[PDB]
Amino acid sequence: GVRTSPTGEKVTHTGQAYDDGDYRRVRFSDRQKEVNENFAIDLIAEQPVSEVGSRVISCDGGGGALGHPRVYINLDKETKTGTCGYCGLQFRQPHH
Amino acid sequence: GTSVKPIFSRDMNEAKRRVRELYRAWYREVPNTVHLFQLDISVKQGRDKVREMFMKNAHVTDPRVVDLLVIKGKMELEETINVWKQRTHIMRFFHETEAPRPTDFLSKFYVGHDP
Amino acid sequence: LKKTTGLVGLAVCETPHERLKILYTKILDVLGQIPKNAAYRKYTEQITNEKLGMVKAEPDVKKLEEQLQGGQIEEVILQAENELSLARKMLRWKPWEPLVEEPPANQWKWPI
Amino acid sequence: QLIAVDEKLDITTLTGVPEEHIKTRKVRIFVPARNNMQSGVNNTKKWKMEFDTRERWENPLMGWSSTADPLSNLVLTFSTKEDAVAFAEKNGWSFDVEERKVPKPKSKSYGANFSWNKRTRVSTK
Amino acid sequence: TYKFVNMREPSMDMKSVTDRAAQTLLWTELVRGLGMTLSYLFREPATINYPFEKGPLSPRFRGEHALRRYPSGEERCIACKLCEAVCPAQAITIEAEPRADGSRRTTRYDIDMTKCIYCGFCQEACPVDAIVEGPNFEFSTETHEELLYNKEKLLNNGDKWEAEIAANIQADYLYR
Amino acid sequence: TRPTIRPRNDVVHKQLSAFGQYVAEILPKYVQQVQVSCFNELEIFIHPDGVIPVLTFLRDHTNAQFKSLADLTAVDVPTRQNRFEIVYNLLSLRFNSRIRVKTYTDELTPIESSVTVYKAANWYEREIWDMFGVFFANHPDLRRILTDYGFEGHPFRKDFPLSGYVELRYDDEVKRVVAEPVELAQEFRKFDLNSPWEAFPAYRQPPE
Amino acid sequence: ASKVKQDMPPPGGYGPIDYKRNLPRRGLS
Amino acid sequence: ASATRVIQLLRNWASGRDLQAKLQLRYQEISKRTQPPPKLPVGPSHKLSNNYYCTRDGRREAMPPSIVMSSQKTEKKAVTPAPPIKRWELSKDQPYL
Amino acid sequence: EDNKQFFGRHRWVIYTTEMNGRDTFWDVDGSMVPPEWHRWLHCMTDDP
Amino acid sequence: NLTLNFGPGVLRLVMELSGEMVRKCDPHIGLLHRGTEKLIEYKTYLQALPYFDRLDYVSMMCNEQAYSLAVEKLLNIQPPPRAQWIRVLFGEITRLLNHIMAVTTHALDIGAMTPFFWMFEEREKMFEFYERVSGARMHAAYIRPGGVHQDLPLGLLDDIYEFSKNFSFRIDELEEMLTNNRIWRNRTVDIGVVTAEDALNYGFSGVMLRGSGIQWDLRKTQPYDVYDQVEFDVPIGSRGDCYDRYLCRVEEMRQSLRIISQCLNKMPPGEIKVDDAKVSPPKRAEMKTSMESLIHHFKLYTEGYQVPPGATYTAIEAPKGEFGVYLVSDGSSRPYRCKIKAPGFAHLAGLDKMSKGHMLADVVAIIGTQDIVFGEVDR
Amino acid sequence: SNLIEVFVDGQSVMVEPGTTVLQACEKVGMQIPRFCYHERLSVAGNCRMCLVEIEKAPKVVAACAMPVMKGWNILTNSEKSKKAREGVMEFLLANHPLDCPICDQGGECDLQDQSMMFGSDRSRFLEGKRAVEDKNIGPLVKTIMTRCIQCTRCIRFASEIAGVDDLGTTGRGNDMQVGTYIEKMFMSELSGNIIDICPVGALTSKPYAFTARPWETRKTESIDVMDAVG
Ligand code: SF4
Ligand code: SF4
Ligand code: SF4
Ligand code: SF4
Ligand code: FES
Ligand SMILES: [Mg+2]
Ligand SMILES: [Zn+2]
Repeated sequence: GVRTSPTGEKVTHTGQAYDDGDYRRVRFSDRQKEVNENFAIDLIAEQPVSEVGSRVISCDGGGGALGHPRVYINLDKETKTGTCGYCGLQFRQPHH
Repeated sequence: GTSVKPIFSRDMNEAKRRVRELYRAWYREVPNTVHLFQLDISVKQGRDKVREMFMKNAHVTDPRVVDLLVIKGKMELEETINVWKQRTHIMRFFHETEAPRPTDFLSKFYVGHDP
Repeated sequence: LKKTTGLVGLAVCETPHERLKILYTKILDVLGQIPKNAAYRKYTEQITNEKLGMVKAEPDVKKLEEQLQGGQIEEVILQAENELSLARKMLRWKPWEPLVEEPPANQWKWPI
Repeated sequence: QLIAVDEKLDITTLTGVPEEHIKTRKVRIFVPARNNMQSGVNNTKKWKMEFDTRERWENPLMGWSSTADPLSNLVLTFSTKEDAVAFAEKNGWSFDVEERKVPKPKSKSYGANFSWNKRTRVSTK
Repeated sequence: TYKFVNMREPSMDMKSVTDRAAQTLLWTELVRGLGMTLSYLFREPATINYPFEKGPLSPRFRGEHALRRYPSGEERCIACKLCEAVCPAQAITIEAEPRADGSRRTTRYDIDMTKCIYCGFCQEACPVDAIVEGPNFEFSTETHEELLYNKEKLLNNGDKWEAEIAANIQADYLYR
Repeated sequence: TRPTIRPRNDVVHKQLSAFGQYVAEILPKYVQQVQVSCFNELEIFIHPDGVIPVLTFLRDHTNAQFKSLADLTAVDVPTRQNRFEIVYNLLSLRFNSRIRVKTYTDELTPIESSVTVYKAANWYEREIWDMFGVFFANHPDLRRILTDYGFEGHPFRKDFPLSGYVELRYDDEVKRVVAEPVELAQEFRKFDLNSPWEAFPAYRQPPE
Repeated sequence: ASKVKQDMPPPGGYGPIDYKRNLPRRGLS
Repeated sequence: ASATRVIQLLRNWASGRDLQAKLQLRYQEISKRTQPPPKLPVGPSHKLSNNYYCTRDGRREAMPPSIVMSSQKTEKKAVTPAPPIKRWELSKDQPYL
Repeated sequence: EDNKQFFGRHRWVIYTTEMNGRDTFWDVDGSMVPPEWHRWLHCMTDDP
Repeated sequence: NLTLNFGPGVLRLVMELSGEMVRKCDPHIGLLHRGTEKLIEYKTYLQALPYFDRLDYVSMMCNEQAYSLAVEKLLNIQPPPRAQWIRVLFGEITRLLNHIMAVTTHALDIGAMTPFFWMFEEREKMFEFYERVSGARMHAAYIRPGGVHQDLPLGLLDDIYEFSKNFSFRIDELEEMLTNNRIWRNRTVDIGVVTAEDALNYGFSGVMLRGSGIQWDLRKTQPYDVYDQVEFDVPIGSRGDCYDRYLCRVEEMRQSLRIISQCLNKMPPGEIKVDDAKVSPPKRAEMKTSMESLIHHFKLYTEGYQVPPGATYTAIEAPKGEFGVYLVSDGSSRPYRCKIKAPGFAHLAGLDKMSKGHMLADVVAIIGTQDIVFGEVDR
Repeated sequence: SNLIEVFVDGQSVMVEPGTTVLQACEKVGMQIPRFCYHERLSVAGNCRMCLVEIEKAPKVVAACAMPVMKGWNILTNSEKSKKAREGVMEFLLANHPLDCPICDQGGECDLQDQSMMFGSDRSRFLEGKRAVEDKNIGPLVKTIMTRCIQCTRCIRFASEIAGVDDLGTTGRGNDMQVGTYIEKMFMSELSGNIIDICPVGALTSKPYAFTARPWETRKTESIDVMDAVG
C-alpha cells in the first residue's frame, strides 16, 4: 500500500516525503525516487492468526535454523493475541 | 635541580646562533626556490613569509625546544633544496585558497557557534 | 682442504688453528685489564679457556668443528674477532659499575 | 653535561597543532561516572581527558552527521589526576578538573529487615 | 634439510667444452625457448567470451548487499544494530523507532558502498538473516552518489535477488 | 589442560630466565629489569644511556651473538613522565632465540642511534622520528620517511587526531592540489566498548 | 541418525604428486 | 582437448613433453558444483557433564610476566639463551640441482 | 550448454534482441540475466 | 654525475649517475602510507583482522596467519588440529601465488612477459579455491584468531589435488623460458651480490638470507602450526646474486607443492575453531536455539573478546621473508599497539648498498629480486 | 579501634564490625558478582550469585548478606566459588528468553556481562522455556516480565525509596510473577528509577524504546535544571 504525497511524490514505508518548500526535491527532477512498493506493515497485517490449544507456544520464524531465535509466547491474555517479537506473527487460544 | 640532557646547545646564545644560521640559509634560498619552482609570488613576499614563520616561534625560551625547531627547519630546507617537494607543497605556506576567518566578536557571533 | 665454505663473502682459512690460538691469546690479554670481580671478565675468561683447550686438544678441523659446536671454523675465527672487539669496547665502557639511575616510579608499569 | 634550566615545560610549538585548536579548546579531566544501567565499577578506575563539544550538523545528502573539529573523538587515559594535569599543561591546553567521587560506605545488615520496633521492618521480601 | 641450487661444477673435458661451444655458437637454448613458445601457440586458449560466458562462482561468494524479508513478506531486520557495530569500515548507518504496531523496525538503514570492504561480517553478525551480501557483482555506476545505498535500495535489491539469495543460503547454511 | 588451552613450555622458560640473569650480571650499569613472559619471551629494560653498549654486547658476545635486528618500534604512553618507549627486537641464529630490549624517552631527550650497531635500524629510526617525534642522535640522515612533505605533527602519538587536521583537494582557481581544514561528511562514530565487571583477576591493581 | 560428513581425503589417500624439476635433454653432440 | 593428432604431435615435439597427459584447461574431471549436505562434527567441549568452564579457560591462566632481578629490590658457569642449533642435513632426496 | 568444452565455456547465454525498454541487439551486458539463470550461468549450481 | 628522479606498486627513486653507473640510490616511500597501524587502535581484534589482507596484498592468508598466531599467543588458546592443517595448506597455496607473482613480474620488467600469462592462469585457479573456501578472491579474511571462519566445502580437496598434480609442468615451462636462457642469465647473474654478514646485519630475511648461503628458515627452526609434521627441503644459494634467488624461489614453488601434497593426505577430522565460545562465536543454529550462545554471539560481535594485557612479537616465514607483528594489549577488546614488521622495509633499505657500481637497468632487476610490495613497506 | 582484621585471598584488611563479605572484598578492590544486592536498598539474598567460599568452611556463604568476623579468609577465586557462580548463572539463563537483539538493554545488561565473565559459554538445557504475560503499569515504563529474573529489586525500591507499595510477588515457585495483581499504574515522581535498578530488560524506558544502543551514545556529564535541587 503505497500512498502519494500532496505534492505528487511517493511516501516511503517510514513516512518520508519532502514537503512543498523543501529544495532537496530538485535531486529527483529528471530522475526517479526509489520507493519500495512492498510495505512490511501491510503485508504482516493480513497474516491469519494461528490457533493453538496450548497455553505457551513457540515461534522460530519458520525454517528452523533459517529463521530467527526461538521464542516462547504466552497466550493467557485473551483480550489480545500473542505476537512474536521477531517475526510479527500472531497466536491466540481457541476461545469458545 | 631540573637538569636535562642537551641536544645541540647548552644555553640560549648557541640556540640563537643556530637560529640565525638557519635564517641566513632560508633567506639565501628564497629567490632560487621562487625561480626554480616557477612561483607566482615575489622574492619579497617569500622572504616575508619566511620571516613570519620564524616570528611564529619567537616566544620559546627553552634551548632544547629551540634547537629541535631548528632541526625541523633544516629538514624542510633540505626538502626544498633537493626539489623533493612539488609546487603545491611550497604554497601550503600561504593558504591562498582559504576564506578569511574574521576575529571580531560580532563577526564570529554572526557566522556560527564557534567561539 | 675444502673450498667455498658456502657463505658469500667468507673466505677459506688455511691453517685455522694458529689463527684461533692467536685470537684467543689476544682475547685473554685484553680481558686481563678488566677488573677481577667483573662478571664479563670471568665469563669470557671461562669461555676462551674452554675454547682454547678444545682447539689445542684436536689437530683435526672436522672433529674440531663438531666439538666447538659452531661449525665452519671460519665462522669461529669471525666470532673470535667479534669477541675481541667487544672486549676492547667494554674495557672502554666499564659496564661493571652500579646502575646509572633507577627509572621513575611507574616507568615499566603495565597496563597504564 | 646538564643544562639545569629552570622553566616550565611547553612542547606546544613541536606538536603541529593549529593555533586555533590550542588557546580555544577546553579539556576536561575527570573520572567517568558509573553507568546506572549496570552495577559494575571497572570503568571508573582511570582518569580521562576529553575536549569540549563543537558543532555537528546534518549532511544535505544522506542526512549523516558532519563535524568540523579534529578533536571530537579524542579521549586520553591517565593513571592519576596529576599525570593528566601535567600532560594538559605541557601540551598548552586549558583544563577543568573535578575531583573523584567515591561511594561512601554504608551499614548494611540483613537482620535490620525484621525489626521489632524500628521502621526498617520490610513489608515483604 | 636443505638443497643446493647452483653448486654444479661443469665438466672440463673436450666433449663437454665442445658441447658448450656449440651451444654458444649455434644458439641451441634460444631455439629451445622458441620451440616452447611455438608449442604453446598450438593449444587452446583459456579465454572465456564475456559477457556470454561467466567465471565460476560459489554460494559463499559475496557481492552486492540486500535486505531480506520473511515468507509472509515482512522484513527480517529488527534494528539490533549488530551489523553496524561489527562493520570494520563503519559503512552502515542505522536509525530505529517503534512502528505503528509497535514493531522494532529501522527507519533508516544506509550502507556506503564506497566505504564497504565486502568482508561479510555484517551478514554473519545478523541473528535473523536480514542483511546478506548477495551474488551480484555487476553494479558499476556513473556517479558517486548512486553508490550510497539507503533502506529502499537495499529492500529492492532483496526483492530482486531473493530467489538465488535463498538458494545460496540453503546451499551454504550448514557450514555456518 | 584441555585441547582448548595453549600448552606451556618449561625448558625454554628456565633457559630464558637463566640467560636474562646472565645478561643482568654482566651489565649491571644499564640493566634495570628482566622479565620472561608466560609464553617464553624474554625482555630487558635498560637505562637509555646504555643502548649502544648493551646492543653491542648482545650483537658481539659469544654466548649471545644476536646478529639480526628483527624490528625497532616505539610505543606511546601519555600517562608516563617519559612518554615514549623504544623497543628493540633481536634474533640470534646461532642459538635460535629472540630477545627484546626496552628503553624510555620523552619529547626533548634524544636517543643514540644504533646504526653503528645494526644498519637495519637506520630506516627504522627514521620511521620513529616520523611517527612519534623521537629524535635519534648521530644519525646519517634523519628525515621523514612516511608522511607527506611538510606534514605538521607526528600521527602515531596517542593525542594526534585520527583524521588529522588538514585534507587535500584540487582547486581550479589556482589549478593545483591544495590543503584545507578537515571537514567530514560523516564524523567517525566513537563506540564505548569497555565493559564493567573486569575479566582477569590476575591483573588486578591495588586500590591505592 | 546422520553420520558425520565433511571434506576428507579419500580412503588410501591421494595419488603421488610429481614436484621434481623435469628438464629433458633433446640429444645432439 | 579436441585437437587433431597431427597438432598434438607437433605441440608435443615442440615442447618435448606429452601435453595431453596433463592439460592446463579444466574438464569434466573436476568436482560437481552441487554437493550433498555436510554434517560438520562438534568440538571436544560439547559434553553434557564434567564440562565446567573454569577447567577449560585459557585466558584466565595467563599471568603477568615473571620478574627476575628487580633492581629496585660459587662456580656460576656461563649460559646461553638456548642450546646451539644443530647443523642441517643435506637432503638425501635431491641434494644438488 | 556444451559439456565437451573446458570449464568456463561449457555454459553460455545468447542475449535477447529487445529487453524491457531498449533495443539490445548490440547493447548487451551481464546485468540482463535474471537471478535464477544468474545462479545457473555462474556455475553456482548444476541445476537450471 | 647527474641527479634524476624516477617518479610516478608505486615508487619514487632519486639516483645520481656517473655515466652508466649508479653512485647513490635513494628510495622515497610513503606514497601508500594509509596509517593502518593507527587505524587498528580504533578497532577490535576481529575488526583489525582484515587490515592484514591489505598489508601484503599478494600473500593475504600468511598475514592473516601471523596476526592470528599473535592473538592466540596473547589469548593463551590454541586452534584445533584441522584448523592448523587447513592453515598450513592455504599458507603453501599462498606461497605458490606469491612466488608466481614475484617471478612473473620480475621477468615482465626484464621483458619476457609470456610466463606472466602462462602462470596467471594458475593464479586464477588458485583464486577460485580462495573464492570457494571463503567467498572472496583476494581479501578473504578466512583465517581467524581462533582457527578458520568456515569449513571446506565437500568438493574442495579433490579440486586442490587435481590442480596441484599438473603444476609441476607449469613450473617446468617457466624454467624452459627462463632458467637456461643466456639473456636471462646475463640480466641476473652476478647482479646485486650481497654477502652473508652484510645481509644479516642489514635485517634481511627469507631468500635474501638463503640466497647468500645462510641456512635459516622459520618454518624449520621455529615451526608454528604443523610445519614440524611435514617434510620439505630448503633451497640454499651459493653466490648471493639475482640468479640464485630466482632459483631459490622456483625450488620453493616445488617444495610448496610437496607440502601441499602432504597436507592433502594428512587432513584430520574435527572442528575448525577453538571450542571456547568466549573467543570464537558459536554456530548459527546454536545461537538461534540457546541462550548462552546468543549472549556470546551478541557480545563477541558488538564488543569482542578481551585479551589479557601483555606484549608479544610473533613472526612467521611469509613468502617474502620474516613477517612479524608486535602486538601490545592493555586488557581490553581494542589493541593498544600494533607494530607491523615487513621484510620489504629492510630489503628496500638495503637497496642502496645492493646497487653499488651497477647499470641503470640493473636497478630494475634488483628491485624485482627483492620483491617489494609497497603495501607492506608503507603500511 | 574496634576494627576486626579479615583476609581476602590472603590479604589483610581492617573492617568495622557488621561489615559484610561483599564490602570487605570491595575494600580490598574486588567486586563480587551480584544481581539482587543494591547498596541503596535492603539486603534480599535471592539470586545467590554472590556465593563465595570462606577458607576451612565447607559451605559457601552469600557475600551480600553474610557479616564477616575476625580471622576469616575470603577465597573469591577458589574453584568452589567459581563453580557456584557458573551453576547460578546456568539456572538464571535456563528460563531467560532469547530476546537480546530485540531487547533495549543489549550492550548494557548485567546478565550478559556476568554471563560472559563468571558463567559458562554453552547450555545443557533441553526443555521448553516459560513465558509470562506482560503487565501494564503506565506509559513511562515498558514491561516485559518474560525477561524478569525475580531479583525483587523494583519491589524494594518502590516500598522503601519511593514509599509506594503496589509492586509485589504473586504466585509460588517457578511461576511466581512480579507485578500489581491488578490493572494498576505505578505512578510516582521517582517511578523511572525502576528502569535503572532492574539489571535486565524486564523494565525499560518506553519513550526510549528501540531508539539507540549503549555503545553508540556519547555521555556528557551535566546538571538538571528542572528544579532547584540541581
Ligand atoms: S561487508 Fe563488511 S564492510 Fe561491508 S557493510 Fe558488511 S561489515 Fe561493513
Ligand atoms: S540487519 Fe541484522 S544485524 Fe543489522 S540491525 Fe537488522 S537485524 Fe540487526
Ligand atoms: S535482559 Fe539482557 S540477557 Fe535478557 S534478553 Fe535483554 S539483553 Fe538479553
Ligand atoms: S522486574 Fe527487574 S528489578 Fe523487578 S524483580 Fe524483575 S528483574 Fe528484578
Ligand atoms: S547479590 Fe547476594 S544473593 Fe543476590
Ligand atoms: Mg533495565
Ligand atoms: Zn516469529
